[PDB]
Amino acid sequence: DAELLVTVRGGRLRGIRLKTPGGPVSAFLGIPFAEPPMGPRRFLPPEPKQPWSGVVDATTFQSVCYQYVDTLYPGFEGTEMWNPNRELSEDCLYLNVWTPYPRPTSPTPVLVWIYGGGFYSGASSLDVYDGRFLVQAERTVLVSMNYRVGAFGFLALPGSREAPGNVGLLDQRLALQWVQENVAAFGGDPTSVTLFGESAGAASVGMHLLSPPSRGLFHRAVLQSGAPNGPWATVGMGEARRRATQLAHLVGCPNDTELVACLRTRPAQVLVNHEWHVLPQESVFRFSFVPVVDGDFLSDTPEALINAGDFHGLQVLVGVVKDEGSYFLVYGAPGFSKDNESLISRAEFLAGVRVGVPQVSDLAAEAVVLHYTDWLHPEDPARLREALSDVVGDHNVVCPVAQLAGRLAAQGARVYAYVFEHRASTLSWPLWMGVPHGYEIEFIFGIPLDPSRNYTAEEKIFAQRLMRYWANFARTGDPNEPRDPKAPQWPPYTAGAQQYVSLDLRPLEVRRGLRAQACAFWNRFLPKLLSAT
Amino acid sequence: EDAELLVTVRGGRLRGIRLKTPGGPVSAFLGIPFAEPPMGPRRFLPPEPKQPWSGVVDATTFQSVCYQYVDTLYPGFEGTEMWNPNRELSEDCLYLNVWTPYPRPTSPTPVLVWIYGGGFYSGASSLDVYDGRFLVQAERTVLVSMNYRVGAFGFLALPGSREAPGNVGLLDQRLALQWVQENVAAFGGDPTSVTLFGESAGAASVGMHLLSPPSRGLFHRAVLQSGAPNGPWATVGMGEARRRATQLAHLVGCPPGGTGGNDTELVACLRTRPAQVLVNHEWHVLPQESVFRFSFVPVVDGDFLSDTPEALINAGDFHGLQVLVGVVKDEGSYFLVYGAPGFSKDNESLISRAEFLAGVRVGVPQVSDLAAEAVVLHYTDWLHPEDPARLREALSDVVGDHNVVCPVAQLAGRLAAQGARVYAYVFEHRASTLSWPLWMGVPHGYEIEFIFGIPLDPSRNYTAEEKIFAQRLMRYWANFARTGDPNEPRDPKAPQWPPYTAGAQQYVSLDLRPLEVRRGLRAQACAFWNRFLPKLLSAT
Ligand SMILES: O=C(/C=C/C=C/c1ccc2c(c1)OCO2)NCCCCCC[PH](c1ccccc1)(c1ccccc1)c1ccccc1
Ligand SMILES: *[C@@H]1O[C@H](CO[C@@H]2O[C@@H](C)[C@@H](O)[C@@H](O)[C@@H]2O)[C@@H](O[C@@H]2O[C@H](CO)[C@@H](O)[C@H](O)[C@H]2NC(C)=O)[C@H](O)[C@H]1NC(C)=O
Ligand SMILES: *[C@@H]1O[C@H](CO[C@@H]2O[C@@H](C)[C@@H](O)[C@@H](O)[C@@H]2O)[C@@H](O[C@@H]2O[C@H](CO)[C@@H](O)[C@H](O)[C@H]2NC(C)=O)[C@H](O)[C@H]1NC(C)=O
Ligand SMILES: *[C@@H]1O[C@H](CO)[C@@H](O)[C@H](O[C@@H]2O[C@H](CO)[C@@H](O)[C@H](O)[C@H]2NC(C)=O)[C@H]1NC(C)=O
Ligand SMILES: *[C@@H]1O[C@H](CO)[C@@H](O)[C@H](O)[C@H]1NC(C)=O
Ligand SMILES: [Br-]
Ligand SMILES: [Br-]
Ligand SMILES: [Cl-]
Ligand SMILES: [Cl-]
Ligand SMILES: [Cl-]
Ligand SMILES: [Cl-]
Ligand SMILES: [Cl-]
Ligand SMILES: [Cl-]
Ligand SMILES: [Cl-]
Ligand SMILES: [Cl-]
Ligand SMILES: [Cl-]
Ligand SMILES: [Cl-]
Ligand SMILES: [Cl-]
Ligand SMILES: [Cl-]
Ligand SMILES: [Cl-]
Ligand SMILES: [Cl-]
Ligand SMILES: [Cl-]
Ligand SMILES: [Cl-]
Ligand SMILES: [Cl-]
Ligand SMILES: [Cl-]
Ligand SMILES: [Cl-]
Ligand SMILES: [Cl-]
Ligand SMILES: [Cl-]
Ligand SMILES: [Cl-]
Ligand SMILES: [Cl-]
Repeated sequence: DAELLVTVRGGRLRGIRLKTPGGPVSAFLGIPFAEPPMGPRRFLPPEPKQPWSGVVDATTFQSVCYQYVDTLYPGFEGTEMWNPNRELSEDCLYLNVWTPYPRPTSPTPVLVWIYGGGFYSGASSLDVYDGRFLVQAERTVLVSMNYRVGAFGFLALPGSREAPGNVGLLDQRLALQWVQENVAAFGGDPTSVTLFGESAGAASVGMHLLSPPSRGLFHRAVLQSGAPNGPWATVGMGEARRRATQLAHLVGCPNDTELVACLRTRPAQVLVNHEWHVLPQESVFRFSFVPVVDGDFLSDTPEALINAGDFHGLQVLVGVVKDEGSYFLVYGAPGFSKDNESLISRAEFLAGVRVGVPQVSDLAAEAVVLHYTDWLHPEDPARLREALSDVVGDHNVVCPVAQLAGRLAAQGARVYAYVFEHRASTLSWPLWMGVPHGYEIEFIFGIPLDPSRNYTAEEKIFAQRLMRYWANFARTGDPNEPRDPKAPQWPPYTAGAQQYVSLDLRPLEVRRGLRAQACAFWNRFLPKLLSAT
Repeated sequence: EDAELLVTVRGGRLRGIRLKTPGGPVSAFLGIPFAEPPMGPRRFLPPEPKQPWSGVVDATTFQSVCYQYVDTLYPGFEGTEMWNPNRELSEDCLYLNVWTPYPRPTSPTPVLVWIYGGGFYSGASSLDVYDGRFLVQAERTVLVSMNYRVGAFGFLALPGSREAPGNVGLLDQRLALQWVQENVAAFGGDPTSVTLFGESAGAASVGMHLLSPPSRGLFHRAVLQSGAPNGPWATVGMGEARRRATQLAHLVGCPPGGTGGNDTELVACLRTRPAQVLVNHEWHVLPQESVFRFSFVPVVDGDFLSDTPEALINAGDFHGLQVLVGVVKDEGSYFLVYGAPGFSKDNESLISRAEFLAGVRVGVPQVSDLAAEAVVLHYTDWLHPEDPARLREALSDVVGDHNVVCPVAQLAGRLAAQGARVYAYVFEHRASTLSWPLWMGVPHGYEIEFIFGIPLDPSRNYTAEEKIFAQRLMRYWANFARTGDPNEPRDPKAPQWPPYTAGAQQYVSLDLRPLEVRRGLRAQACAFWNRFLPKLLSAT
């Protein structure tokens, strides 16, 4: 029919009709938004895709940007769900739009999704990011895009013109510039676009909020289990150059301008293979090529930009899962596996602190064990397991997002905070991991509504409730419904009251304090300790 | 009216008094000279044994109180007047007292020795709440208490000097212990089973006695109530002791130095100044403005204390030792009204955060800025950082934990880990007669009333449940003195009081409710004070 042919500023498109229980929606998958960043364009800021003859086959997802794939638990759904589900390519700068089947007559608010995965992995084509349920249930249009990861997106020789850094973030900004120009052609309202992303995606949303040349491209922001001020999300210029030159040394690449020309000669698969070998210490929740504080894009460290900014006119929805740290322990913590119950020794715990909190002093590590061991049960392996799970999750996600939330609200933002604490009935991961990092996404996207997946019916109502909260936020800057006071109110997070809500099968329960007592240590005391020792 | 009231000790004849309790009478010998008066040239000098006397000594009334500051904070208030000296002040104060049961026991009976508290600057055995008669009547033990020099009179030191060597208040105590070694037999007491018990500075001194070998031959069991020798307030270094002493001499105008030595001339000038002028400038030698700090305390001099108590604790001779230790529930509250901004017994002391942050700087005086921030981290409720009610209770914890709770918790674990049999309690019943306000809970010093059986005095308006409580407590203590074990020799149903161990850390709760066995003596808080905080101070 004619609903599946739309033409944007660069050429004609041919979409696909997707089927949901609630009805059909129309999808345009794999839209080129940049000239392929190959050869001399590798490590370079993206260039806008020039117009094309003919019609683009936009019926299936395009390729995945080159990334390391996870072989810890081969064939296991818990890890394979996040692995690439299409061919790897450096020709990967494509985006996707979902829109309702009766194409909207009125301008509709748009959600744009930025996938996570520690700036080294991820793809928009993942099944857990399927847009159809969100646009069919709540009648918004949804855009997602691929951005370069690993060294291809975030290797930097700071100061150089040929490896400037943050081109994966510039990939994102370019796609946002694309929706301003082209989301109108699909029923989307350029004047109400909401960014939402999880993990490294959430941090990417944060950095767009701190980068003036992009803050004009969106109006609301959702940060799921991530913040740009996290200890893992940025590196200094000196460390970025230190990591880039050692990668070149590892692939036999003997100044800056010759260093980068050499790297463009290596096949992309050769760079990927040496990615994790450049890290300065053996560590958990650390990644080799992430955004760099260079003055371009990030005028200052994200913590500074957060501290002295004005956020009036901004609504932000942020939150964490209940067990942020558990997922990461099985990726390098001594004594941890998905297959046993991971009851660690005190010696394994004490060693786990040094790898969970890498590159801090001996005194700092003692401070961590002082705050996290139970001195009536210093040896109980279950308590040490839960303890190290907290250490990693708090230091890396909750305390970074709690710090961002307190300062945004205190400086003019309207902030709503959640803790997602429902364990999916479908969870392949063991039960000691609780609600792991990344396992709200399924519900936010309404995946329980897929008949092929056997989620319970109470779970399907949960996702419909959740995707309404999100849509509601995107439309209004408020998850609650305006003509519905009887429904339990989601109060704004504020620096003093620190109110958040709980997302599980029970109605909205309002709790106060986002692990306040622990994040006082990470956000307040610990920097003072490091600065004076 | 009998012959039980005429006893002869190694130095002469004594004349006692019959004392009255409801349950019966006891015979008491008060004001027994155990040392030659430390006057004139004897000021600041180690005590000398009382020379023997012709005739009979009148041992019928309490002797004098050692010269000390009197508390002028709340005149006429029972809460503060309770501890104030209730006899004439004099430097002639080295006298002791003995209580013994009527018909003095046929058998050798164990003896309890009491050492009073008051931060080494105050206190006397003459206080009403230290009246021995009730428990010596109730439990058939003999009880001894003694006066020791306090303030500069007991603990001024120029380390190395012959004329002010320090710890002479402790040497006063040691002299009294060897006195019972020679003479408690004359009263029915067994020199070979004597138990020391004391509160705060008393508790610290009994603790210090078991770390000084020449005192371990003088007792066999030890009770430490709300005090420990390793407390941050209980000892000073030689350098700080000389610094605090010389500054007192300058404050009362002692320049001269014509011949001899600088040290010996400095003290001779101090010997000439009246006692009350020294008392008046006592609190001015403190290095910073503080609560729970006292200027003249024992010094680590190499003699009495060969090393710091925390050192001496670690490598001690403690196997075969029974020790009973505990704290009240609100240790810090009493001390806040003596310098913490925003606090009064008459106010509800709802403090601001700005006042709290200033209060940690005075409760925890001797430390760096980074250390002080660490204290605010663990004790602030970051969900209600401004709530004045929580800030009030919070600062109470900082002072209570830092000064008594964590020091006795540290001493109890290390005694247990080296072979001692340690029993631990938490006293958490609030006397109905409480003079102090309600926010102070059970303050520092208000278990003493019950331990001594003051609820049984008809003059006082204690409740009926309180008098049975005191009888139970007086039994716990007596049992320990007799056996090294407070609970019943083989009670079938009364809940057993387990020994405190370094791993299980079991203690009991002392209130009208039966023995509650709890685990962990503020374990999570004292990890900061006993373990993390010293590393931080040594590393900044
Ligand atoms: O803690 C981490 C990071 C983990 C998370 C990834 C993730 C997953 C799903 C997500 C997501 C993020 O956000 C949204 O959803 N740690 C690194 C582990 C990542 C995978 C393999 C790397 P590691 C290695 C190298 C250097 C330092 C530390 C770790 C490895 C180590 C121990 C056990 C298993 C794997 C490796 C690299 C190259 C060859 C062999 C092994
Ligand atoms: C929990 O399991 C981990 C890993 O156990 C096994 O790893 C494979 C070798 C295989 O046997 C799987 O069935 C298990 O998952 C234990 O930690 C490992 O211990 C082995 C020694 O047996 C050592 O060689 C590895 O390096 C260890 N791995 C790590 C990451 O430390 C751990 O001890 C188990 N917990 C227990 C037993 O309480
Ligand atoms: C709580 O009380 C203290 C002092 O207790 C007394 O309370 C009053 C009835 C008044 O008569 C005071 O003079 C008493 O000492 C208060 O602390 C002092 O407050 C005054 C008033 O401005 C001030 O000048 C002093 O510096 C304060 N003392 C300090 C800071 O050490 C305190 O303010 C009272 N809190 C209240 C009433 O909320
Ligand atoms: C880096 O290394 C050498 C000199 O240190 C030099 O090759 C690079 O720039 C060169 O500039 C020359 C000017 O025309 C010319 O030889 C060529 O453009 C280029 N060389 C190349 C690409 O191999 C140096 N680059 C810097 C200093 O930025
Ligand atoms: C549940 O769904 C899985 C795939 O997600 C499928 O393999 C399985 O057969 C389903 N359950 C049943 C009982 O059929
Ligand atoms: Br244990
Ligand atoms: Br012994
Ligand atoms: Cl054409
Ligand atoms: Cl499996
Ligand atoms: Cl419409
Ligand atoms: Cl740009
Ligand atoms: Cl930062
Ligand atoms: Cl600031
Ligand atoms: Cl170090
Ligand atoms: Cl247990
Ligand atoms: Cl507002
Ligand atoms: Cl399981
Ligand atoms: Cl709550
Ligand atoms: Cl005489
Ligand atoms: Cl005679
Ligand atoms: Cl008898
Ligand atoms: Cl005292
Ligand atoms: Cl000296
Ligand atoms: Cl000094
Ligand atoms: Cl307590
Ligand atoms: Cl508050
Ligand atoms: Cl409240
Ligand atoms: Cl509470
Ligand atoms: Cl009152
Ligand atoms: Cl505690």
